[PDB]
Amino acid sequence: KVFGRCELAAAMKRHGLDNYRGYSLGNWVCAAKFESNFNTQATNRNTDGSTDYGILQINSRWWCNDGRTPGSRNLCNIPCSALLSSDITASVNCAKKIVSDGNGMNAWVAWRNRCKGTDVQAWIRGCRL
Ligand SMILES: [Cl-]
Ligand code: NA
Repeated sequence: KVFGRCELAAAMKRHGLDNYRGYSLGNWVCAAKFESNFNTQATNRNTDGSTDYGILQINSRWWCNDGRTPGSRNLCNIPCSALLSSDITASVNCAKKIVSDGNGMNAWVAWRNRCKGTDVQAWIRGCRL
């Protein structure tokens, strides 16, 4: 599913992301934009052989099991395929564990490089939340 901006804001807000560990909804929408372009089916192979999955490009190195990341944990206790669903519960519940791990949203390289310190509220402008 390729989500609309405001649709994904609504979904993330309903799944408790809004101000989750102090991160405003627009931070999350900004991260999803540059990670996946709002596409739940996005996958990207990392040089190390891990893969990033779904709207927030959650990495098989740590967070989900894809059966082909040697030496990897599944800290979210899910198959990585669950992170490509139209329904973002699995992605959102895993992102909560991630952002609580103590680097906050720095865990998302695209959030650190492209969203951090920017007017992120522009990502939720004109959305009925
Ligand atoms: Cl933080
Ligand atoms: Na894994």
